[PDB]
Amino acid sequence: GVVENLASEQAARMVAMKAATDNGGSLIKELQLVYNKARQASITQELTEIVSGAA
Amino acid sequence: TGKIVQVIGAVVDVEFPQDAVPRVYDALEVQNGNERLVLEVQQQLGGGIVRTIAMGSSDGLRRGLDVKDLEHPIEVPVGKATLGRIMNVLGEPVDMKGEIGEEERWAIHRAAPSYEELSNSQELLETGIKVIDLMAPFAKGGKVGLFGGAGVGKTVNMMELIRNIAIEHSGYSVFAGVGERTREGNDFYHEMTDSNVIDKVSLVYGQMNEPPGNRLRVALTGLTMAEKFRDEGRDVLLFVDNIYRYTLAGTEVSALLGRMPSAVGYQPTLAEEMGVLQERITSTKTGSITSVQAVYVPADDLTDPSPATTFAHLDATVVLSRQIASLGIYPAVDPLDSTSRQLDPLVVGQEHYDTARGVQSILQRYQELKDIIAILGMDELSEEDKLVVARARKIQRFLSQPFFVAEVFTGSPGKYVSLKDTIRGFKGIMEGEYDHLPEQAFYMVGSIEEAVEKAKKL
Amino acid sequence: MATGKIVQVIGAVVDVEFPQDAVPRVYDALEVQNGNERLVLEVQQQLGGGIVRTIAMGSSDGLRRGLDVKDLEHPIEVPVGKATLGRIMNVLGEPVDMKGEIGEEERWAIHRAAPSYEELSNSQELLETGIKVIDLMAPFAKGGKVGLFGGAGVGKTVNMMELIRNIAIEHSGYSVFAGVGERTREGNDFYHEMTDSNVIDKVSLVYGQMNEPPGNRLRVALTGLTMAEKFRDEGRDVLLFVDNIYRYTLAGTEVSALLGRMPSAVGYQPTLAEEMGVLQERITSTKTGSITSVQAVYVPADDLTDPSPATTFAHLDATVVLSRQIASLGIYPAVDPLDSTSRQLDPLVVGQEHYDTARGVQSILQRYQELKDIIAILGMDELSEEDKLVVARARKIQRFLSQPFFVAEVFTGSPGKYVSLKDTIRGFKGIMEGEYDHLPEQAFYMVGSIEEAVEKAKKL
Amino acid sequence: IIYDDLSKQAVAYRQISLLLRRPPGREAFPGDVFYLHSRLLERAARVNAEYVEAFTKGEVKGKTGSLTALPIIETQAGDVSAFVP
Amino acid sequence: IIYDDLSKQAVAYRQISLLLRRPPGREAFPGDVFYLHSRLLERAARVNAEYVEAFTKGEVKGKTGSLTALPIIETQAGDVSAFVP
Ligand SMILES: Nc1ncnc2c1ncn2[C@@H]1O[C@H](COP(=O)(O)OP(=O)(O)OP(=O)(O)O)[C@@H](O)[C@H]1O
Ligand SMILES: Nc1ncnc2c1ncn2[C@@H]1O[C@H](COP(=O)(O)OP(=O)(O)O)[C@@H](O)[C@H]1O
Ligand SMILES: [Mg+2]
Ligand SMILES: [Mg+2]
Repeated sequence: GVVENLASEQAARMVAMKAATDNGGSLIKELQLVYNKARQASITQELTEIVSGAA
Repeated sequence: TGKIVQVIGAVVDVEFPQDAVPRVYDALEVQNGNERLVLEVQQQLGGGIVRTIAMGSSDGLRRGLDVKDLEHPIEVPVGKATLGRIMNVLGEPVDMKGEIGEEERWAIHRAAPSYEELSNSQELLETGIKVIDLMAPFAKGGKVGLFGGAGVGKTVNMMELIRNIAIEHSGYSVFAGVGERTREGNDFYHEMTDSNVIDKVSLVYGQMNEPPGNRLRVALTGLTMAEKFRDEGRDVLLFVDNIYRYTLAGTEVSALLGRMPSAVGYQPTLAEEMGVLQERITSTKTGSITSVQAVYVPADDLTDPSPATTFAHLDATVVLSRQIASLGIYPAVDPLDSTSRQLDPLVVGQEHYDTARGVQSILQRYQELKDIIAILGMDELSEEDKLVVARARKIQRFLSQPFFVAEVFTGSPGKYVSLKDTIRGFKGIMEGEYDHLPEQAFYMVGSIEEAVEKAKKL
Repeated sequence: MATGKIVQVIGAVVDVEFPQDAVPRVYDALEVQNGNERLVLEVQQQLGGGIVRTIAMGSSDGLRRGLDVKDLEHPIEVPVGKATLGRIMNVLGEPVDMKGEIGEEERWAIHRAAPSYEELSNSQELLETGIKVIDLMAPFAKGGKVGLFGGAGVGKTVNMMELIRNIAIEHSGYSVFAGVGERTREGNDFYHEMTDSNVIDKVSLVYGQMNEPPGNRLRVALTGLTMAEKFRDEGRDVLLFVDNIYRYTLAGTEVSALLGRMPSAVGYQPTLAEEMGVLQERITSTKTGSITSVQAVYVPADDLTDPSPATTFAHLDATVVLSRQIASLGIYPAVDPLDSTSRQLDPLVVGQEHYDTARGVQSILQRYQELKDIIAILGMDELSEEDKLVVARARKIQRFLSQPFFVAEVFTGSPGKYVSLKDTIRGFKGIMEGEYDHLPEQAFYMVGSIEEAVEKAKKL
Repeated sequence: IIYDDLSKQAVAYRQISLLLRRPPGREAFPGDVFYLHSRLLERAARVNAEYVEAFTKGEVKGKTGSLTALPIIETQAGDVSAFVP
Repeated sequence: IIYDDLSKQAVAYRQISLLLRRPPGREAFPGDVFYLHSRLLERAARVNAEYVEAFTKGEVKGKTGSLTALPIIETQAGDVSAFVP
């Protein structure tokens, strides 16, 4: 019984780590949309202050 | 006696003789073909030039038109004769009924009441809505603001507040339509007339199709009527359909007035324009205005300068969010940002205060768990962290409620929940006396009873 | 006679017109009577015919149009040399300690060219601070520049005060302190500290405080540097302490906007790198004498990445970056070993003994930072035995980098410690090789010496 | 009525507005960009029979007209929280 | 002395500066906004008893005076990076 429960642990950790790896990759694809939107907005705002800063 | 000398968009410049130049905010008048156009003076430039905003369509103006100087501000019909009728920004009647039989007219530009004249009240106003007068209760004679992005329930919530407050309010009511869909205004007018409550409501509309000068000044026309009913000594309700449009119509004009842009391209005078309106919509020792204001937030960005400066002017702030509306939970109120000046142990009593802080403490702790739940899922939580998550999800669903104005959408019958009944429900969930019902039992139920009954139906 | 008139006043920027024959040169100085008070102006631009644009070296309040202005035909010149020791002066070199006139014999101009390429010197004489992390990770020369980089509230002023105690007392020579945009409270605290230490008679102080107008805050650094150049040209070895270089650049930004310069990135002036370079290049050691320099630099928001911290990094030989993370975690000094370094950390000079010890510490602490994130996911349960030794060494090394300062006994109650270079090498190599994990983690913390670290573990 | 890309109209108005040097706002559109799409779409309406009678001088009695509008907006990466959307 | 929202004071000074058409800076704040707060907060001091005797022309001897300041600033979503904070 002990040795079967140890093999059941390893198979349960395997499927848990699969789900964790997929949920991590799915969070990368959301943080990169937040980052790129903040990148573009920071360029637009700084260049508006520069162009509106002259004259 | 004066001539048009430049025409930029909605802004018109007029030249007058040096002895005859208009005061600021005086109203001018022009023949625009077969139409009459009113211009409001904004600035005096050098040399008898005066710069003005057109209160109507700017198309079809030539240079060199004769302008007539009416030597007074924009003045609007006021008082008991203004009641049950629809008006322009200029106070003209816009329903097909006849003349407004007004005895008095007031200028729409006024000073706020003196600091000596203000008055304070702790009297709770009760509402049908579980989350609002649990988390952000508000008082007779105070200001309420509904914040949200596009399409999240700002209007539906204000229309429920109109229904529920008018149950216990006897006096007159004013509705300022600033920059919202006309179709809404027509639906509301027919709702008011088909229920015969129209006899007590005064409506001012300057809807989003109208050019910038209308949208800027129509907010002030609405206040000027409510200030009359207040100075008659009554107590009054003022509902404002979207106050953001006032500051945006100021942005659309500002650059044409020749002003350097500020911050995210806003007018430099933004904080003064907002204050000079908001400070006259107040209660006083002679009478009281209770007001609900919708506040659109652009691009869901709660940190934009226009939302950010509006937060300081309000007593109760309710913050809607798209992420909760997307989960089906209506009203999509965020309990972790909605707040009130009135949520004090002394004002509401300890049991209410303690229940509200308990709900916030649990829901915040559930937010702290979402990152580990996202990466690893729930099985790696602690054995009482699983209990917090189970109570927090039940609390989230029990904040949801059926509305009588949402039967056109849900089809479900609506519910009114008394204060005593909601705090008892939330206290009981937090003590765990309901910890054996499923989550779905709490969705869209008026009172806890209805949740145990719904759990019997699964 | 006075030959020009004021034609505009817009904030701190005063425009003055002169006849087309006698227009003042750039950086010349002009004098006007503002009410009862004599005001100095400094010429920034010649623009159009006969007009010049100037900055007020004092309050602009109360100036009228049409006031007469006199052209003093020289730059601002300040008293230098032995008569300045023990005295506090402003940007104009007037006495603000209320002890009377300076009584100088010579006055020099605050604007001058840098030393020629041919005149520079190279020498690598190791100075010693007695501060573990600095002497390990960022050892100083003589004649080099030391940057202390940090955001608000991270220990720049405490570290500069401890460095003043350790270096100056042993220096046996003159020193200059420049307060650029410094808090008046801290300037009084330092002055009283120097007189109570009875060292004030070897130090000259120049103060331009935060409340002063932009012109004062801009030019004070050049006044203090001009005094240090006088002592250098006499052939001496001197310390120059500059209490924040950032507010020199920032005073230039406020000025630049109304000078009518077109803005640059992040709102900075176009000239930022030029203005910094014209200051930093004067601060060197020549064949005739040596200036040793310690500079604090404010990094806005801890960003470290905006133009003013970025430009200043190039000029310095020793760089100590103080981190909000370590300061917030409560370990002092807050010096980040992964971003702090000196060009004297060369195997040849420091000898292999010191170099291999330092690089060993640096390599462990980087390995710890990689493990530290996934440790939150894995605990230490799923980490390996190779990791468990490394983390144990890393944490105890990172405790042994802390030290109590004689300045900071006010904050801490514990006495200040001093630690010699050989001893701190012996202690870090002792955990590197001896690996005395016999001892609790707090036994390495705030003790100072290796012997006191074991004795603390012997006590607990 | 179908408007095949109101996002492309806003870009064209942004071009003309910026060539007239009008100070830009969020995402570089002018503040007039709300007023642009507002005055367009707010004409898609249904009108009562008294309006149709008064407009057509009584030639049509009791009917009610309507204009139904389906504007299209293209949005980047599905972001429903950008400005023009 | 407690200054409530010095952040509001800065916005009032920005309005004045842009209406006077002075050259704008970061976040459109005037460049000399640091000097606004700097010359206000540096009035909060403790002064030695010799300054108090010199000021009161000897009427008060041997007492130090003090002024303590507690300015309040509001940060939008906590960002210490903004220009006034
Ligand atoms: N309590 C509710 N129950 C069911 N559906 C709702 C509820 N509240 C809002 N909705 C749905 O979301 C829509 C958006 O809310 P609402 O009609 O108030 O527009 P809004 O959020 O005010 O946007 P706008 O500011 O443009 O008017 C509702 O029309 C309805 O479609
Ligand atoms: N070695 C130290 N010991 C104790 N406290 C310190 C030490 N270094 C800095 N601090 C703390 O930092 C703050 C002062 O740092 P300071 O250098 O004056 O700020 P800044 O670096 O912004 O000038 C105080 O909280 C002080 O206690
Ligand atoms: Mg709405
Ligand atoms: Mg300091």
